Amino acid sequence: LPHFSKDDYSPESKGFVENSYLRGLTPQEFFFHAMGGREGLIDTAVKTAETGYIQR
Amino acid sequence: FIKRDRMRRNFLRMR
Amino acid sequence: TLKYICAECSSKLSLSRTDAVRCKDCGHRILLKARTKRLVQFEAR
Amino acid sequence: PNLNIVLTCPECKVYPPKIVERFSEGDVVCALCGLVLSDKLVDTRSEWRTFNPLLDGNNLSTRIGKGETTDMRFTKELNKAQGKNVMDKKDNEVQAAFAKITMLCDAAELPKIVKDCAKEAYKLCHDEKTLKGKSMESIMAASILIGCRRAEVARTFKEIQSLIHVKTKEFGKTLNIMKNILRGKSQNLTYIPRFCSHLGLPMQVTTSAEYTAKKCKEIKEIAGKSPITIAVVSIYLNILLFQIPITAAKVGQTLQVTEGTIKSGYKILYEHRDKLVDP
Amino acid sequence: KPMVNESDGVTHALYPQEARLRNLTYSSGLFVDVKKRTYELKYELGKVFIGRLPIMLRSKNCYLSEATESDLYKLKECP
Amino acid sequence: SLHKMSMMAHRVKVIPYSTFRLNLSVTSPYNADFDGDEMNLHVPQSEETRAELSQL
Amino acid sequence: RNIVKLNNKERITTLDETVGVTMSHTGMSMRSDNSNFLKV
Amino acid sequence: NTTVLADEFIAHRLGLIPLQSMDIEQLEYSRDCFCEDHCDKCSVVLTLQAFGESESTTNVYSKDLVIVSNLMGRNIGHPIIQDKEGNGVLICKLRKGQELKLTCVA
Amino acid sequence: GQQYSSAPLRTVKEVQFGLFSPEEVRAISVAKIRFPETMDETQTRAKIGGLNDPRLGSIDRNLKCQTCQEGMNECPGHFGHIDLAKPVFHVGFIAKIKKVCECVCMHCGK
Amino acid sequence: TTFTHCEIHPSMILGVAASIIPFPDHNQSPRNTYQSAMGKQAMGVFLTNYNVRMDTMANILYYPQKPLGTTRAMEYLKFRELPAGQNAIVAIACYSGYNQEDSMIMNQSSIDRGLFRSLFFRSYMDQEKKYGMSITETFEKPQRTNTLRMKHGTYDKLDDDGLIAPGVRVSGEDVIIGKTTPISPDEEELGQRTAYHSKRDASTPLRSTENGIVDQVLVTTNQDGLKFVKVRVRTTKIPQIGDKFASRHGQKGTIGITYRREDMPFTAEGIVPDLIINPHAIPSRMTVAHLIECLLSKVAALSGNEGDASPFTDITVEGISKLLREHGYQSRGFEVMYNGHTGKKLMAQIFFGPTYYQRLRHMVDDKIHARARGPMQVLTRQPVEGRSRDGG
Amino acid sequence: MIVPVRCFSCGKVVGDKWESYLNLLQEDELDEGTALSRLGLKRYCCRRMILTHVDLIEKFLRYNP
Amino acid sequence: FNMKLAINAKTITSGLKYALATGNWGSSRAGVSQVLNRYTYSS
Amino acid sequence: NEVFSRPEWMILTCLPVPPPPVRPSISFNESQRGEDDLTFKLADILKANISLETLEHNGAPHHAIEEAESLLQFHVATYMDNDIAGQPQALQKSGRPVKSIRARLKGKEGRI
Ligand SMILES: [Mg+2]
Ligand SMILES: [Zn+2]
Ligand SMILES: [Zn+2]
Ligand SMILES: [Zn+2]
Ligand SMILES: [Zn+2]
Ligand SMILES: [Zn+2]
Repeated sequence: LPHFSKDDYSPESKGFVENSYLRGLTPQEFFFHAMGGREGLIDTAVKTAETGYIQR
Repeated sequence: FIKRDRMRRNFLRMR
Repeated sequence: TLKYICAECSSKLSLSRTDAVRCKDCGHRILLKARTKRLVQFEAR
Repeated sequence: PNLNIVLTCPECKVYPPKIVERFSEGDVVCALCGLVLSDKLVDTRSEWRTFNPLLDGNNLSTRIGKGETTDMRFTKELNKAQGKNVMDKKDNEVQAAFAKITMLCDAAELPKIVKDCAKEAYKLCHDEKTLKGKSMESIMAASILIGCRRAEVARTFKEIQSLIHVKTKEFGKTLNIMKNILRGKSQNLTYIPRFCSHLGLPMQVTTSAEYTAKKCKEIKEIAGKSPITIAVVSIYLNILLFQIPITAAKVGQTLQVTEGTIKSGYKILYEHRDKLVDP
Repeated sequence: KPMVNESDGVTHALYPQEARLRNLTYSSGLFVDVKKRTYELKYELGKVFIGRLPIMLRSKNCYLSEATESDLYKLKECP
Repeated sequence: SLHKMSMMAHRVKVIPYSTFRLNLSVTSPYNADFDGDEMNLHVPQSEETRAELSQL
Repeated sequence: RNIVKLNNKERITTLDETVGVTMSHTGMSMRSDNSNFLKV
Repeated sequence: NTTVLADEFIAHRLGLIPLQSMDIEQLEYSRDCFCEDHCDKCSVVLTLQAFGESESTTNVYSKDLVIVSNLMGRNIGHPIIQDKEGNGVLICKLRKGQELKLTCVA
Repeated sequence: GQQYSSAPLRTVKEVQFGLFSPEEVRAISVAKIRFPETMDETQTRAKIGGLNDPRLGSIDRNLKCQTCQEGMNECPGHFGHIDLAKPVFHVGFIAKIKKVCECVCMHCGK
Repeated sequence: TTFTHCEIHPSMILGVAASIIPFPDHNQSPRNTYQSAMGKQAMGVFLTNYNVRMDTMANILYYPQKPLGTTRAMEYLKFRELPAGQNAIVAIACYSGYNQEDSMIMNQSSIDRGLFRSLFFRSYMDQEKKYGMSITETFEKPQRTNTLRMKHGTYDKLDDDGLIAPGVRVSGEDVIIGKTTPISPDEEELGQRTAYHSKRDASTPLRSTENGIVDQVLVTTNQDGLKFVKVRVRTTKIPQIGDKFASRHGQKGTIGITYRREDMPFTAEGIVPDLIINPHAIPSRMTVAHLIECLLSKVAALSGNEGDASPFTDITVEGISKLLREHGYQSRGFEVMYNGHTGKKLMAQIFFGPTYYQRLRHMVDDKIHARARGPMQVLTRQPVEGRSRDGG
Repeated sequence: MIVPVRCFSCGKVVGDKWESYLNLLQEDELDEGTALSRLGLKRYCCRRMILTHVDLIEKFLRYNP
Repeated sequence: FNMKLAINAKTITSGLKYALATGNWGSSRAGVSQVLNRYTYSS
Repeated sequence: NEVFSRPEWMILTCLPVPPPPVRPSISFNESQRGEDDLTFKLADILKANISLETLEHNGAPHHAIEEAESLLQFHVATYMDNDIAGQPQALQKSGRPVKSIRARLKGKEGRI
């Protein structure tokens, strides 16, 4: 993200969400969590679309 | 922890 | 004839058949049909 | 040879079929003994969902155009084959005539109803013996004027004449014999709002020229001398009654009317000014 | 500005409400200054309507862009 | 309906309102949840197919 | 040099007339000829 | 009804309005009385007529209801007024040029 | 709900798939269909000898379908034909015929 | 150190639909997506000029209410002025088993007082046309003596012009607009066409399953001068068991059963829940924001100030627990409930508090349909497709 | 809209408290909780009605009939 | 020559009205124009 | 097999005409009558056949005979299978491709 430095290999900047759902999440973590959610939805959709063809 | 919606009286009493 | 009402000026026209669709006194072609003059029963439930 | 299916109730047999049709159940039933007359009812709305006899008739045709995966050589060979078979029917004149008439009507900004009435009139005339020519321009202009007279529309002869140069006289003869054709196959008030639209006048002057036009039609004297001059002198009086200034030169050059004619009618009109007041 | 030419031939101003009620197309007329010349070879010797253009609402060409609150209530358009 | 359990016979109990009422021990072979899910109900028109449908 | 960065073009002019005049000049207006062009 | 509100909506609001119900013991039910429709033994007839007068909006209160039916010595049909200003329940608002006439059967 | 028939009722067993011979097509058909028009010139009934004449099947319930009689809910249909003056090829066989042209002589036919 | 720019506010990274979500940070992303999808179909008030428009299929709620846990972005989205839902007192418990699998129990007395009741406006537009000027469709009242192909519906509600005046209560299979088409004697001659002689019916009736009160009827000439007529009928749709409801956290579900006040659990103070949901919704879906919105909505309902429900702020759960503790209730949202049938105290305290809910377009009255011997298609002679065409 | 009659839970009459409520807000300039404490509402079931009401009839009356 | 038969207006009127009327923008492009969803304000 | 298939039978000479029970036409409002696509294809086969017979009866331009022969071959080919690769696609006057029998037997939710 354009909010960190370059060549940063720290775990926080690379996607680690150290906060919990009880105290909320930071923007740079909510964005990655949104990426994981959309990826989950797309993966489930593809798995179903292929599951139907396999079933037939 | 609540939305401050009385800013009209504060701005009218401050300006 | 049947009672009609003008769109904008809301005047009572009551024009008959073969009179096209146009208000008198103004050129608004939107003519209302007006509500029925009989009672309508309703239930509060 | 017969082929007419008539539904009757063999149990009732007391009257011709006075039956009821149940569409939700798909049956037809006698409304007396309650006995069904037919099951499995067909629909007309459902077959229509996927989809002109009045003009094209029963003729069928299909286009040939290029395909998704095809060569341009085959598209030309198929179109040239239809170009050699186009002489088998003399219906090329109807599509071209309707195309040019479509261009003229689309150029005159007339509604589609006048277009369909004019196309229907040209289809009624088409290629008869009493026409005997007119070089395709006069039957088109006269057909447009006929479709205008049928749809309660008003278009002056100088307007279509301004569109098509039909030399007036031959236009009048072709329009007369065409009217005889229409009679063998068995109103100036509308002009006022049009010229009031050409001058941009309020509604009170329009309806005032309407009452003035009707009253002047009832008073007689001069009778008309063509209704156009009665219209322009009526609007001229109704506009000289108010204060909106146009004078006689501007209205004479806009509506294409002679100044001496609107003053000649304004004289006797001013003489009959008495009984023309609406309020 | 937006306008409507009826069937009889009268053309008047159009409002989006009457446009929705009469199933019309909210468009405006377009004219072009068409110039013609005749050369005879460099020897040298009109506001024509070209078509209508649909106008988006709340735009500099629509009537509603300059309207106020009470004016929108007069034209029966929600603010 | 990807299971042979997804289509099963049932005993009709006439109840008012407009929703199909059923026990929750049958929603697992149907893979259903009570959130706007519609189902289909077919009726046999013969005694032979009704008995064969009840014994199988 | 800062002032040269202020070049603009003229916007489209909206005819404000009563429409019926222009719309009368559009279609049939009983006025032909008035200009010699392709008249042979 | 020229109001901007719906008709059955106003009927619902009128249905939610409370009324006095003291001597309701000796008022028979609608099904128990042998007359057709209603009579002075089963129900109480009320009515409402509102019309906007000046430019300021007029407010229709529950006190605007009047009793046009005989009570035979009962004390029901009176709109319960529990406001400190002496105004009934705000049923609806009306402007100049809108009428509202209805008859309710309590 | 259809009308009773006296023919013996049996099930459908063996199904044979084959090509339609032109002689059998002419023996099954009942009409020639020469007019490309749909309905009659009077804009009603049928063209009689055209694309949809009473010699074929019919719909609209009211019509009787001349050559079966009965009704549309009973009419299986009837077949016409088109006798061409120039033989044409079938799409689904264009390849196969070609293969035959590569399997047999083009003169002595051996 | 080399920060060249700074973000105005992080909450602006969300779109319009996600801006309505209260505390989306404390909620998982797919629930924010599901709520962002359900926010495009909830009932509400889109504009104020709906009284002078003829829109097709409209739904205007009776008592639209603004939420308690509001987001600042709503101030820019005109949500407080045009809300699309109502705040309902909600308890989270496993009552009589009618709450399982996203099922909800709604108070009947609250429904009778006008809770989540909405209006539906259906517009039927008809138009007469002329083919070749010779055949002209005319709006008129068809007579049962000379009109062929007449529908079995009643024609007593039509006037002399062939229309229904507004205010007349209409039901299904009722003709709203009467239109007849001229026919030729030698064109069909089917059945009794040689006896009726006159015209053929072609009216546009109301839907088979619909009913209501005609709201407004207007007649106008269109572009080419054809006299068309638009009709608008209104119908109040009382919330039924089969109706679906959603919230602002991806929680969606229909009503399980409706009970009355004496049949609903109640607290020691006397507040009856208007809606109870199944606990098993929460852990699986991992929507913690649904509880935080209920708690902060309770604190907002007690203190009288709408709580700020922005995504990225400094508001924590402990502060809301303290603010609720200052009002006398339990800081964790629990409250001692009593049974409705026996009046006995429940062993486990119930999470009880108001929550903003929305009503979706999906309703049972537009879904239930049964077919037993109906119309067949013309091609395959099989049952048709569609509920309006009585399909199987 | 236009002041919901009764309440959606307890059932107490609140329609006669709107005019006073606004009157207490525009005249005494008190807070919302103080005004709701002066009207007599002691349960939040009622409080959500007046507190979360969106009066849209005012925006409906500005249209000419 | 005539100015009413040379410059036509139904090409521009039919082109703009047809392109803004149908989903196609002339199949190249489809689904460009959609009916406005008036379910609520946020929709 | 002699009793079922012949290479001479593979070449089309006479064409069967299916009844309207296969291609049901519609007469809506008595003035808006719609005919199926196969009906239009049969009309094309008739126009191309009669045209070819007329061109082969009087005279022989040798080129118009091949153009009419390829035209009839195109109408029969598109009648059997309109979606043929390497060949132009026949389009109806409404703006949609011609619905053939193969299209009724090929795509999903069809006859099978
Ligand atoms: Mg589901
Ligand atoms: Zn008027
Ligand atoms: Zn009978
Ligand atoms: Zn009684
Ligand atoms: Zn047959
Ligand atoms: Zn309460």
